[PDB]
Amino acid sequence: AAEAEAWMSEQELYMMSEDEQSAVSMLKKHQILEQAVEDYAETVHQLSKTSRALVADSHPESERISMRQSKVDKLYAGLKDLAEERRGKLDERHRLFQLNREVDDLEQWIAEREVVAGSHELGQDYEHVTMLQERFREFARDTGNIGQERVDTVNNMADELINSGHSDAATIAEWKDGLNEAWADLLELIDTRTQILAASYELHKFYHDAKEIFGRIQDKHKKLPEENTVETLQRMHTTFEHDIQALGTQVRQLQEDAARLQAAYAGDKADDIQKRENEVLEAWKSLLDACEGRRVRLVDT
Amino acid sequence: VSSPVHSGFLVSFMVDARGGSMRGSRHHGMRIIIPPRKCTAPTRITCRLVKRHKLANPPPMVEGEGLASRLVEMGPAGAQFLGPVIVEIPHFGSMRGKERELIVLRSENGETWKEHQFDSKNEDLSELLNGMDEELDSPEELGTKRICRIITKDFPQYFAVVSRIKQESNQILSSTTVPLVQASFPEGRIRVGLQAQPVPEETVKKIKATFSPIVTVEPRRRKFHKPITMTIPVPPPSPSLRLLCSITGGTSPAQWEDITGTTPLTFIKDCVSFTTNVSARFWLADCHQVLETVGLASQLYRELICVPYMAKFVVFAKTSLRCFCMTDDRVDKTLEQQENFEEVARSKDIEVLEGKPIYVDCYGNLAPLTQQLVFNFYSFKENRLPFSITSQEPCGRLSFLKEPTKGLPQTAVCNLNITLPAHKKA
Repeated sequence: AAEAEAWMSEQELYMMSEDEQSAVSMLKKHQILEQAVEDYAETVHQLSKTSRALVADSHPESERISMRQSKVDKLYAGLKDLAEERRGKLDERHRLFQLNREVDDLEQWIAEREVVAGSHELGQDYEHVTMLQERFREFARDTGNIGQERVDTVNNMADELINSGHSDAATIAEWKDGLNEAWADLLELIDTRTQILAASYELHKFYHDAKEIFGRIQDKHKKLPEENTVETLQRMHTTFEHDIQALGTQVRQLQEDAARLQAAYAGDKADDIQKRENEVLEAWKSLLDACEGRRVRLVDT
Repeated sequence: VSSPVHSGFLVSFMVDARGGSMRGSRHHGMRIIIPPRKCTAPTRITCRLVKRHKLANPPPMVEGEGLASRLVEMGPAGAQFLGPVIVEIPHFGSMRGKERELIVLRSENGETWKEHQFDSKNEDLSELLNGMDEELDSPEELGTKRICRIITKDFPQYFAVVSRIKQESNQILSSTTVPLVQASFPEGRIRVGLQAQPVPEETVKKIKATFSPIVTVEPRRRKFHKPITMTIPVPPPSPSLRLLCSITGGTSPAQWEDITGTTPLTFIKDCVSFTTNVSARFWLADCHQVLETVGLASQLYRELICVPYMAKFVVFAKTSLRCFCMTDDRVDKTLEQQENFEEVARSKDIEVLEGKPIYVDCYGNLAPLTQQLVFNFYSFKENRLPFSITSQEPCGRLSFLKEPTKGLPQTAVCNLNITLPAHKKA
């Protein structure tokens, strides 16, 4: 019994001391000591019963004995209490570290997707930028869905620790701000990449549309030389007039696109847009002269 | 028929030629103005303040210098604009009324740092009739508002806002902060500057000896062709007069030695004129005990290099008390709003020193159980103070002072009156 106090004091020394792997083992050891403390409890209960020795009513040290057994009871009960106090503190470290891994995993994920949306690949041709835009829009849809699942999960997990009353939950909250900041940075990056694609697609469409209209305008001009009068007059009014009305609407619609685009650009890029638009208009007007003489128009329009 | 844009951005935004006045919704006061017809393509501009990681080789600040704001990452690494554009970034560096200045550093790639110079400033033409316009009221309005304006024709990778003791420079020099400081170098070719540092009596007393303004020439450890005459004011008396000198280069911490023997100390009306062939920090220390001076000077020099920061004090509460000293930190702190605190006390911006502890005192209200309690102010960090806390009014007033004393009264730095909520017993 006298040694048992020293034996308990040795445990008292081990229990008082200051990555996920360290904490998980830390608690693994500490669980064994608590089970060992229960073994001391078996020793203390009988030792207390033996120390009592009331029936014998011996008095050599009875006053001293009643104090040693009581000190032993205080020694063990306090020791058991201390074992529980550390167990919670160690569990906090494991839970804290376990959650940190996830926050870093999510933070790594955003760095990955950020790289994807960081990519300022404008596109080789109109056929390309269409794939880019119609793919990236799916990538944004997916990221935006699953990303929010995980950030909500980690916030739920982190909210549980802080709401639980963590002794370290000042850096848990710091981590929460850090993650949610970086998350809302990705979504915002995603959007400005989506916009940047739409703008490229709008210009690419104008450039591609310019080639087609210019080709069509001049191509239909070549057909004019081949081109009795009753048959030609009906042929022009019925089909040819409608054909140009359609072609002119395309030129005007292209012209609208030129202007819309013209707001958003400036300098050399703006100059090239004006060059192609002027290119289309010159060919268009050139066709209008040659075509004017042999053209039938209705009185109404 | 179309008009420039105007919106709030966290870190990034798209801008075309039409225009863009963009306020940083994250960091209040952070504004970027792109005039119309200024950028040619549609472009993604990013204005970020670095906190996730430490950049390699951050800007080379000499001793006593310190970053006003954090470091800003620009969006397009080498973006070019035909016209000039405005990037306005809030800082928290106290200038002590023309005593200090702000140097603007830029890194083009991320390796090397140099200073950003702008050719000229014409507000009307650069704005180019921008609808938002509203360039802040005056340079004085900028100074009161703690907003650093950078005018630029192109973005570098990184911009840096640095706070330093003001330097008078040219391409016969003298200080614009302390009059009686002069360096006489024969005229006729490169640029060199001279900075004069003020010294306060109260701060000197806290840590037997008297001291002059620290005279410094920015390009230190440089040997001129011929010796240069130096004129320095004479500190009041307490041979007792001594001249201190430091030749440590660049970022390296200063080293002080006594050069009284190597220096003919001519006198010209409350001044000391002398010669020196080498560019270095110079200081006059007047005290009779000669051996003590350098060590005592070191005790002062360590104090002097500390940089000032316009910080706000904030006091949260819950039925218990949290005291924050913050500079750009998120107001309505997330941990508190989570733990059901409330913002019972705000403060006006008051100058405090980084790395220097500020002591907390409560007058007329409950005290902590505790051994007085204290925290230091680290710039751009969240400085958190927890608190374990008659029956008429719960009002109380608490003060924040640099000095610990009850022997004599020391003037306070901040004084926040506070009132509790009494939701439930604690």
